[PDB]
Amino acid sequence: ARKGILGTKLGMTQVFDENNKVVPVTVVKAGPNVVTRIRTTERDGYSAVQLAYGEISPRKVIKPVAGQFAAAGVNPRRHVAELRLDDEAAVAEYEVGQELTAEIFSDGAYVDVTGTSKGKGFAGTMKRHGFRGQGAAHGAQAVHRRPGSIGGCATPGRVFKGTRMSGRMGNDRVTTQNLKVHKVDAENGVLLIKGAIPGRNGGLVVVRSAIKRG
Amino acid sequence: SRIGKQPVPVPSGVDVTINGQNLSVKGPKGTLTLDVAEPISVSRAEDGAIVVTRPDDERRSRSLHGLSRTLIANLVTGVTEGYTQKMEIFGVGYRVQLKGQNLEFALGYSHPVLIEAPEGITFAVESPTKFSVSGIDKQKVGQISAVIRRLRRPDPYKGKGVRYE
Amino acid sequence: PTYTPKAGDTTRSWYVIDASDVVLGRLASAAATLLRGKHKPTFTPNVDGGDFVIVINADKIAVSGDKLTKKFAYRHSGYPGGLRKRTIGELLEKHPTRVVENAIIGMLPHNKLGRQIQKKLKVYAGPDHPHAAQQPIPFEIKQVAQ
Amino acid sequence: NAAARANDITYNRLIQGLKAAGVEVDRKNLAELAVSDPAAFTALVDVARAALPEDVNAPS
RNA sequence: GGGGAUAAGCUCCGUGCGUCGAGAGGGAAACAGCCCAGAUCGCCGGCUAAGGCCCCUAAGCGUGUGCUAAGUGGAAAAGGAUGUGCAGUCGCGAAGACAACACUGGUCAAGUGA
RNA sequence: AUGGUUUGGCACCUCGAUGUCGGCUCGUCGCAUCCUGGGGCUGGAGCAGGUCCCAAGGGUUGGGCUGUUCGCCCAUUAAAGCGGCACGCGAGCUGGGUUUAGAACGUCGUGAGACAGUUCGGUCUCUAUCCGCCGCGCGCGUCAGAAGCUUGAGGAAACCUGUC
RNA sequence: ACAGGAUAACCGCUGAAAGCAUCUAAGCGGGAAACCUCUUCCAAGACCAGGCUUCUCACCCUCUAGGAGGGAUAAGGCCCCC
Repeated sequence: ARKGILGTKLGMTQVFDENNKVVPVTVVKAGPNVVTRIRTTERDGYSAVQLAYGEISPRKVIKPVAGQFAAAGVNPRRHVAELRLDDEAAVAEYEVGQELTAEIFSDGAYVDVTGTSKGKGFAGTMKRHGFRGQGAAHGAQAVHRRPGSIGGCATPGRVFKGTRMSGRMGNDRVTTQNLKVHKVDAENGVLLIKGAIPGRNGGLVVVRSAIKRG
Repeated sequence: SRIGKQPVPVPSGVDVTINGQNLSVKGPKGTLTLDVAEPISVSRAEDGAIVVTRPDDERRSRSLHGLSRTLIANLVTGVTEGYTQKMEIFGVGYRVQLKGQNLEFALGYSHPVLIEAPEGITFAVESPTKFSVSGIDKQKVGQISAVIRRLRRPDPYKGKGVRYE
Repeated sequence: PTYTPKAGDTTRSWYVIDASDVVLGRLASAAATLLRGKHKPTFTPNVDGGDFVIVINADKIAVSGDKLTKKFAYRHSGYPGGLRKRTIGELLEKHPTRVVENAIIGMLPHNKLGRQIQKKLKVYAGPDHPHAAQQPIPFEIKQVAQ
Repeated sequence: NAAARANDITYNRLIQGLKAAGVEVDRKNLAELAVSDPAAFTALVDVARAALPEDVNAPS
């Protein structure tokens, strides 16, 4: 069904295809993932597979997480995540301890990458919501960037929950869809994905098969 | 009301099973199952028929009593020898044929048109211009006949398309 | 003076009501009366002296007229244009319990004591309940003829 | 009303029967009897039932 | 009753007419002017008025005979409409009625029309 | 017959203060739908329309003249919708118009002066207490104290279209 | 976006009341950028405060032994530091 893997965003570079066109590609370290736990309807109510990624020294894990990993039967890993499947026949091909690597994907496949967007801090409406600021001249007094009108004239006399104003921005989980995998470097376990994936370099990303184009 | 007071004859060669209001009938052409309305009871007449008895005389019962009778009549005449619907085309360049259990039409569109045959019906095509569909239920046969009629919009000018006999 | 319940006076009993072919208003009114404790001679509006009520066969409730496809259960999120409306039919086919829950809840006081009384009502769409350990007493909706 | 309905009788019919029977106990002591002495309330319900007419809906 | 467009929650007059003003209590969800009723104080007594008795909410998922399918009840007009109950007429009709197969003939089989 | 979107009428509302038009910024709602979507009849041959139903998810341009709303015009576009919310929005902005004090023209008055006639110029104050809204924490709760991974009742976002 | 469900105008099949007829009062179907799912995100303070697991899984003193209070701890967390 829908395959998936945990990886790390390494950076972005440039490649040329067989038509000599340029292809801006993001490098993803789709390293080895180990299945740690299997979610089943009969036990958890839903079907999903749990993957572990990253390497950490054994003295950095707390006792509960170390105990969970030992009960699973594998060495602890830095990151743990779940892949929600659709049914038991989908989860029948995963068993605890099985190692997932990058070559599950093929050249030309369409993938969905999920990551945490970059942080932008306390951002104003001009940046957060694309508001058009007021005039920078012609007598405008200290309103060059303020949003302007909020509500109107009494009536509800309130502000209509969901009003777009300034606040914290970024640092939210974001999924980019229908990204084409240009090349699967099996020996480095590296995926060359055409396009831009969310997050900073060295961040955790989840590469899943596309839900629309797959 | 008037039609329902006459019990419908039941052939001896076809089994009629009555379970309260749920009725199942096994004929030579197959089997069909019908449910009767709750204000009306039904009973297999011992002289080779069934009894359409209406105990109330209010608008609802007087309305559905004849309807139930004619539904029973249609069900028995469909389990005995079924139904057959005949179709044909008017015009030129239109060709109709049977591809196994599925119907393929070339009405003149740039793409081929396929018709899916549901259960209980079959397609008889003795000529490209004219063809037939047969089944044991009148409602299903009529619905499929209308669907097959619908592949062309009505033509009040040349009358090109399909029309009933 | 008039009798007033003390700390240890209140006692509760468990009633299970079958909702198969029952008018929703009638069942809801009976359940609200049972929950309120109006049927006990020691009733006091101050105290929650009601009884735990279990409702099974919630999906089998009876709705007269055409209210199945013309009565709406409204709810507003608060956002602009956040009004959502569902007829009793889809509400029953999706969340069978919620219809009876709303019907019963609408019939008891909207006070804080009503919120506390809501804690004593359990409804189930199936024909069986997990509260067999309490040995509920079957309850039949009867009318005292006058 | 709760105590009377526990004895299969409505409050209004019970009051009418009590008035017909001549018992002059007010509602305060009636409620006190219902809460504290159910047997006395049952006896009063019985005498009220006895005092009631045969057909309550008759034009009498 | 006048003025205004007999429109105004408009204005001006008449009334051994009322209420509020200067008036609490109950009802009309809230609600000076509508309905019941004029508070000397206390009571953990009773009977009632207007209004009500499925739950919120005190007291009737009251009894008997019918109507309503529209949630009418729980907003409104000209006008339109094979909804239905009751009653009253008339047309035609077992010499076979209507339908079905303008007016006429045959099968059929009680009601059929305004 | 609806509506209070137009001018009205009354004056119940505030003269121990309720900013008066346009524009900018930001909205939300109705459908009596401008395009896209689904159909009917065509006095519809096809194209394209005419007209009438269903449909409010999205979209609905940039300029010249005028303070303008309105309007006319220039290019386009799938289309350049109609309205409600103090004819939304000045403790958000502007002061071009109107609506003080200066001055002039025409007209009226003997005169001081005046003109829902015209023209030039002419201070837009405030450190957010409460509700409201956008974000972020502290405390407690979820019947021992913790830690990983999550199900989701419920809610929000998005929904356009052209040519070949 | 694709796909599915129920639908609006509409197109229908099967036929009564009303011996015929009638997309209709019983029924069964098709039918839209609208509706419910479907895509993305938030979400158990969802007081019905959820679920699957894993870890510690114990040591005193006091008033009076009914409960309470105090102390020291385990898993773990925070503060100080980079």
